Amino acid sequence: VAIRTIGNIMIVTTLLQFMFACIGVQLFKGKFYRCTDEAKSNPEECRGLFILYKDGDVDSPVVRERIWQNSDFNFDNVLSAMMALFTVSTFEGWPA
Amino acid sequence: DANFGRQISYQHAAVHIPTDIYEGSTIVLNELNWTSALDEVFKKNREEDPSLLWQVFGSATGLARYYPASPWVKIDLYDVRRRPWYIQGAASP
Ligand SMILES: *[C@@H]1O[C@H](CO)[C@@H](O[C@@H]2O[C@H](CO)[C@@H](O[C@@H]3O[C@H](CO)[C@@H](O)[C@H](O)[C@H]3NC(C)=O)[C@H](O)[C@H]2NC(C)=O)[C@H](O)[C@H]1NC(C)=O
Ligand SMILES: *[C@@H]1O[C@H](CO)[C@@H](O)[C@H](O)[C@H]1NC(C)=O
Repeated sequence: VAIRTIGNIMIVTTLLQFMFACIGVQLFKGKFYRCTDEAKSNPEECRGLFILYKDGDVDSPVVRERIWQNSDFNFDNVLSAMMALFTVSTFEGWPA
Repeated sequence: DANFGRQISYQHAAVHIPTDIYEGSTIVLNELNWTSALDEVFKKNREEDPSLLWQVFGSATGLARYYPASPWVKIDLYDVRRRPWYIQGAASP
């Protein structure tokens, strides 16, 4: 019986979340990609291997491969935008 | 063979590419073609003087092609563009 009390609000909040998801899709469509090393901007330059320095020390390098990765919570489409906005509304990981 | 601490081959010329440089890119691949014409003149240079040591071309793209072919020598941090012999021929004091 309690559950039916919010038959209206629970609809308007879903509608607003959908609208904000669409706006976020328009704003951040595909802009969350990045390369493994923070020196290559294009996906064409993010290929092969690169030298990574552990803990910022220039004397301790390691060889790693660079991958053009995408953010786990992106805005590529409407479903991903809804998932990201839900995580934001839960107030967890929203600063990142 | 002798007069060389390692195993070599006079059939062609080895190519060294730095770790931080991706082979197969358009810049590298184009440089990797027209430098293949150096193999014949590498052999021609060595025919008159069989006592000739490493002959190397250090390109501005990063790759170094040397003759005779021999394997490269822990991670690799060699860049031909930072070598003292490359730097003096790049500019003046
Ligand atoms: C850059 O790469 C190109 C392709 O990998 C090379 O171009 C090819 O060179 C071949 C041999 O030099 C050519 O083969 C012969 O070319 C002559 C013309 O000079 C003709 O008799 C025939 O086209 C051919 N003969 C055969 C196959 O019996 C290729 O035609 C030529 N082009 C291709 C394969 O598209 C370039 O030489 C190379 N650049 C450098 C500097 O080495
Ligand atoms: C190379 O140098 C030697 C002297 O060291 C000289 O006799 C010779 O003519 C030169 N040229 C060739 C092709 O050997």
